[PDB]
Amino acid sequence: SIIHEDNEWGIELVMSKVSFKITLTSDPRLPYKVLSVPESTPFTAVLKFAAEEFKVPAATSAIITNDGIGINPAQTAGNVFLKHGSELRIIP
Repeated sequence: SIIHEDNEWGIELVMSKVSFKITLTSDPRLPYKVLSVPESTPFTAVLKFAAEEFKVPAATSAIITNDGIGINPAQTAGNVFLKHGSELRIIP
């Protein structure tokens, strides 16, 4: 959120990241993916990226906590990390 007046060259600030370990619990191997995500990333995009990694449809998948708590995807990844930590499940 620092305003750069004249950035003609297109320099970008790389944002702080949060990491999630996401397990596909419908597969008996319990495969997991660890995603490193810029903090402001909408959680909808994390769901999409995870679903693509597991080759399941994003439209019919949801991410929940390891305690079974639903996660409103209309939130930033940073806020999801602060509230729920890193250990998440992807499910139908």
